Amino acid sequence: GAMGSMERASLIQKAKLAEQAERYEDMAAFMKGAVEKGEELSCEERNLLSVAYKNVVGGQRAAWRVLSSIEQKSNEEGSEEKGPEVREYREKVETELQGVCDTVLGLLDSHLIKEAGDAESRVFYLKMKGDYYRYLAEVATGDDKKRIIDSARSAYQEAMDISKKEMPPTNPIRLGLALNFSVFHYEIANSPEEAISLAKTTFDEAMADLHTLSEDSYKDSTLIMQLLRDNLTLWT
Amino acid sequence: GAMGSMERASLIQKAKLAEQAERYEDMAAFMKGAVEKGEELSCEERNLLSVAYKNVVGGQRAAWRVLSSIEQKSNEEGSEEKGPEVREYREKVETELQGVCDTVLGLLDSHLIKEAGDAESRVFYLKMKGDYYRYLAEVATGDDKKRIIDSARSAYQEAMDISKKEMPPTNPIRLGLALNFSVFHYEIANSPEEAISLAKTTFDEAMADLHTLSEDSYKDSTLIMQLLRDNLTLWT
Amino acid sequence: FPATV
Amino acid sequence: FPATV
Ligand SMILES: N=C(N)c1cc(-c2cccc(NC(=O)C3(Oc4ccccc4)CCCCC3)c2)cs1
Ligand SMILES: N=C(N)c1cc(-c2cccc(NC(=O)C3(Oc4ccccc4)CCCCC3)c2)cs1
Repeated sequence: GAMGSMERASLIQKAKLAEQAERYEDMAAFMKGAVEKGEELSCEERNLLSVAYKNVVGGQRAAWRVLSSIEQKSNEEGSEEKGPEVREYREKVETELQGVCDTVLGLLDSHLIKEAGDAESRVFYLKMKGDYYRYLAEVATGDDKKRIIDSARSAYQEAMDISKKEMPPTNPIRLGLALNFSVFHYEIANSPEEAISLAKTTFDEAMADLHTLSEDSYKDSTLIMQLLRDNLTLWT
Repeated sequence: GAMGSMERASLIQKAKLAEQAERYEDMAAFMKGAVEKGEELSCEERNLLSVAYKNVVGGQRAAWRVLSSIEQKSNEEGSEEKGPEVREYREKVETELQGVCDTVLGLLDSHLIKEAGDAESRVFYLKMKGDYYRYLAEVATGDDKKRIIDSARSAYQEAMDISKKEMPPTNPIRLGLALNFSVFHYEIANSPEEAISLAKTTFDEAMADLHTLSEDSYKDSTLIMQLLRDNLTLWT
Repeated sequence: FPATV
Repeated sequence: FPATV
């Protein structure tokens, strides 16, 4: 690791600077370096890690979708043969995306999840594990696709079980986990009814717990509740 | 060059795909590979090259400005010492920016400019040479800053001389060259009066030649004329 | 595409 | 910042 000689605190400081500069690849590299120092991550640090890689992989996913769409059109009846280039370049972006996902999954497995004992850390990391297997599933087409899907499902399910036992229904990590697991059901697992049920139950149970919250906590929880509602509106 | 084994036509095809996917680093790498095949570039190919590196360096410049601003605040009276990290990371981004500029300038020097005989190619490349020395000037602070500025000035001036002899005043390359040389005067050379004079004369001479143009040529020329006017409004 | 966070 | 193209 090229960050091995940099202080942990300096890596975290530079991750925050990279964020302000919208340099998310740098941000991710700094936070990978910080994780590899071997200490547990604080709440702020976990979110720096997640923001960085979410932005990096999000851009890869958007590019992959553009190229996949072009590739699918090149294969319709009537298209002129353009050669191997569209497939090659889609494969290039795909392989880079898989590499980023494997990197994040590797950090979670060595050794963030096994040292995470508090609900807020363990659920956070298991959600990430589900998310990055979900991104692998989005591009998967081979002998391993079912197993990738089941790896996402299993991580999301463990996170869900912990979150229902240990966090209130308005907890933003619990809400975001449910939002994403619901999308997993709809888009990956071919289970739209499960997706809709999960989003609705999550929304309704959160609604009933809003009365316990401060104004600032209310703002955070209702933001994600609105995303649940947005998806329900898309799907119904 | 890692693109040495890829066909020229495939590199150009993939540059266009990268553009559609907003993958401008890839686009620039593909077009560098195409230039290094040694053949002259067509009009479309020149613009693919320019779009790619403009987007890459534009993002670097935006990040550099964010970090420079943070660095300057850290050095005001009253600031708490944050350590070397802001300077280090600004330097990191700066060095990467300089590297990209040096790469583009190297392509122009080996051997795009020397083989460019037509006005539309030679002016295009000399404008690029001025632009990338201008970006180097934006971050320059040492013994070489005056020489970097003069290198930008000299490239812009040769481009201007050719464009006035060989292109009509509405030619979009001529207009864009004048726009950028005017910004060079205002922002780099501490010559706001020269910047304003150049923008106004360019605008007025273009206005008087619009009557010769087709509807599509009119749209292109008036777009850049509006940028000249925008700058004049900013500066007066 | 649907919303995720 | 001013416009360039
Ligand atoms: N970027 C940065 N420098 C920083 C971000 C934070 C920070 C601190 C607490 C919670 C959060 N965020 C969350 O716990 C989640 O995101 C939310 C999104 C909307 C509302 C509430 C939370 C919950 C859902 C999954 C993704 C994380 C971040 C500190 S510093
Ligand atoms: N991106 C792409 N796949 C492609 C871009 C092109 C293409 C073809 C002709 C002219 C241009 N552009 C220009 O000559 C300039 O830009 C213009 C900007 C506004 C109006 C007119 C021109 C003139 C000013 C300096 C920068 C180049 C591009 C083909 S393909």
